Amino acid sequence: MENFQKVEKIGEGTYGVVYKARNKLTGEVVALKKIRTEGVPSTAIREISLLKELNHPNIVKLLDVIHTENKLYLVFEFLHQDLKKFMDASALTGIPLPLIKSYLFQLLQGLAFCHSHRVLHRDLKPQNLLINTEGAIKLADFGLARAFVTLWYRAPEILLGCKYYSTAVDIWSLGCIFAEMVTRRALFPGDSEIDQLFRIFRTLGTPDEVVWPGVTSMPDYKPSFPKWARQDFSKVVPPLDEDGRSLLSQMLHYDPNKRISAKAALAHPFFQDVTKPVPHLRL
Ligand SMILES: O=C(Nc1c[nH]nc1-c1nc2ccccc2[nH]1)c1ccccc1
Repeated sequence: MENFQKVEKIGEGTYGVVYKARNKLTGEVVALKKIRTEGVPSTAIREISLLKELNHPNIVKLLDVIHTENKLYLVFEFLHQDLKKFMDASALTGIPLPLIKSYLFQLLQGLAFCHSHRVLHRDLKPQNLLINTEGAIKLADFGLARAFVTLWYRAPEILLGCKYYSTAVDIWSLGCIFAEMVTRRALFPGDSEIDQLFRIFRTLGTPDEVVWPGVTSMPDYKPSFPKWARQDFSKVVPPLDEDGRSLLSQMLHYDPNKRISAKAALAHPFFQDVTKPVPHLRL
């Protein structure tokens, strides 16, 4: 678009590339996202116009939606750094737990907000979680999935062929990120759909009708699925204290219906002593 001067590519999103750009008129720096050709379906337009409404302190604000020359651009407020870069930058000493807890609390609030509006993210990952110098973290790419690649944070029901998943898939994704921040290593680093699923099974044990009633008749479930035993969280996420492990385990429940909500999670004892530390980031 003419009213923007790309400064650089800051990422390769799902539905198009993201650029840091400066508005030629206002002068403000922003994050410009180019979408994707039939001319941009109507349904897409409206889904996008709704996302322009749900504003929350923990959600990257969608400033303007530009549909020019049958092209689609989303203009989002610009954030200082993504969670991924900050995580890598903290691989030596690790993110202070008080900061980890603050980031989780905020993210859960964002999801809580989105879920109450029946809007799901569906593709949460360290790359689309954004942070700023003020101690804040926000969700980006929200609602775009519906409107319109790592498998590490994908919920088991999505891997098993379930077509009408719920908001609980986001809760699962967040739990995987929560653990990653704590251990400084990906929880389930799969490299193909079956490897992802089996990595989950190996750590949490293969699901059955007991822990997940109905799992055995899901579209892609195979009874030939190996039978792995469930590992203890003390081995999976040290040095996470008990309240943390207790919370993580509920975020990682197989049955999407037993999986903790963002709402309930915010009331978990893990957040009783939550503060809002400021990060030491290099821009
Ligand atoms: O939308 C994405 N990112 C952003 C929106 N506003 N500001 C940003 C942003 N991303 C950055 C990455 C590195 C350093 C600074 C950044 N500011 C987005 C969506 C999907 C994948 C990647 C980025």
